[PDB]
Amino acid sequence: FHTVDVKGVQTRYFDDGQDKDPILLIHGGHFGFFIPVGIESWGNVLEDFGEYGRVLAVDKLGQGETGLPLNDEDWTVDAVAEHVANFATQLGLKNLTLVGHSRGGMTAVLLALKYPEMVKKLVIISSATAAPAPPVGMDFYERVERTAPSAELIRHYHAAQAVNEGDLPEDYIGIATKWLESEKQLDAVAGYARNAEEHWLPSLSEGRRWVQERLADAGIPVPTLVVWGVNDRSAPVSMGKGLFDLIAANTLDSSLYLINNAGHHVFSDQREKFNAAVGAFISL
Amino acid sequence: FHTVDVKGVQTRYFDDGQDKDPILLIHGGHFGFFIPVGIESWGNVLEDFGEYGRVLAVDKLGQGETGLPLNDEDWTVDAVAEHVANFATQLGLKNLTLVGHSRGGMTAVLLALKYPEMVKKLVIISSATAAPAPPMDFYERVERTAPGGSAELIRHYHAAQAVNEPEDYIGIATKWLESEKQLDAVAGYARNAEEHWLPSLSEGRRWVQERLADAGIPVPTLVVWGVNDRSAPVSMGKGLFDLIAANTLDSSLYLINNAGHHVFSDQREKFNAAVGAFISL
Repeated sequence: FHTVDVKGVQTRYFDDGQDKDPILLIHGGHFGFFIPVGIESWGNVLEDFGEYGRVLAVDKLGQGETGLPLNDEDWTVDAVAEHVANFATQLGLKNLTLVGHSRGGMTAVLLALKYPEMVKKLVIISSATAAPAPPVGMDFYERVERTAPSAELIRHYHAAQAVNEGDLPEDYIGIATKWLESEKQLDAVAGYARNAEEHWLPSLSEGRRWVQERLADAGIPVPTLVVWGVNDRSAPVSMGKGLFDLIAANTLDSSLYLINNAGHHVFSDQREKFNAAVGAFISL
Repeated sequence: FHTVDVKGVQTRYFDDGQDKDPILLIHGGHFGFFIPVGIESWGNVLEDFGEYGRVLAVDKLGQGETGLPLNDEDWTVDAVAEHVANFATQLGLKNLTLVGHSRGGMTAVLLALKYPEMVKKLVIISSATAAPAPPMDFYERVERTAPGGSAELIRHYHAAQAVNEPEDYIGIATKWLESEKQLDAVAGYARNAEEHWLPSLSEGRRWVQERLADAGIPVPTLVVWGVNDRSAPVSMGKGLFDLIAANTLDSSLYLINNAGHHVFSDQREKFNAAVGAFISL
């Protein structure tokens, strides 16, 4: 991988680096989250999407191997999105296809809404931040954290959310274990404990309100695909269908793809289907 | 463009014809429907799918230029599906990708459930027949609010259906609308609907649902729907996909926004991209 200084934040990323239009992958999780998330969490997609463009993937602010925010005020969704935007600008990325999984999706949306000039296409995978609440379901992550005996924790989480499950390669287990036991993770947990109530959570609620407000106005200004696994255990499909209902309201160029026998990690559960559909979408 | 006899029935079909695995397109509507439907209604699809395989298409029983059912007891859904099946047997199609639209979808589904050995995979487009029952009738309303005719009827119908914007189809449908076969078909429907065809719909639906709740569809399935379908609401599509997903692991749903009942016409590029992707798996 590579490292670049983004506004004083040391930032790790992956680059193809083919002579094609860029595809930017934005992973899930958040700074201080009990499961460490990074570029390697994309597993095979890093390689596979090489068929459809110049793949890049960045560790988000305070995750993977990129440094934590330099300000308490930067423990916000806007600061994460801004970090990704500044990152893309530093590399001179132009005809960008944004691909966002889970919270990354949120990040992705926020970019597509705020910087249309930079974005050509938007792909949203299992992002429930702006999604309408289910009728009744939603304590998945608390349960997963509770039922864990740490490599064991990572293995356990993966097994917990998988539907067409496979076992994680030992290399990824090693990398993520290193993340989980790193000083930066400890600092990230302390930082979340310090800045959650004052900065992160309110920015989350306001982010949801503003996104939904935009979807009910002019909608997303770029072509948008929503991908969801039918058997998602942490982000129920109902939320995906509701989200897409919110999106189709004023975004004419939008689509919804639901894959059966797939969990929160759709790309991991139904690799071939995912690659085919999303690749076809990116390719037009 | 081609003609062949099927069980004593003059049947017209289209062939690509390439050295590729077959793709059988099944159009919608039914015999005696006030709007005549045929192969031409597939428009660009007929050519566009030449990339994903050997495209074949066929006018269903008592539609297009194919003949009417031989007896009145053959005005059933099963008769239509069996007609297409015997057509396939006579042509000997193996590794077959079935693509059905509207009522055609229903046909395809039956073919997928009765003859899995023949079918490689299934695509269902805007077929509400096997869908869960929803909570004035659209087509009756369209016919009621139409002017004469008959070009104005076809244009009124397509206007009533279109959301986001084939010449061959318009011309030929105008010609069919004033043909004798269409008259005979309307009379035949008027005669055999209440006794045969509608019960055939009820039973067909019941058996298909019951089959989905058992072992599900035996082949990989894609459901395609237009969000702004006037004739068959998206809720029916999502319901049908629920029923399918219950026991069909390899199943998928694709919802295209800014698209109505004729999805392939309203959003050609997206449709071709997704369905083509599915077929190339």
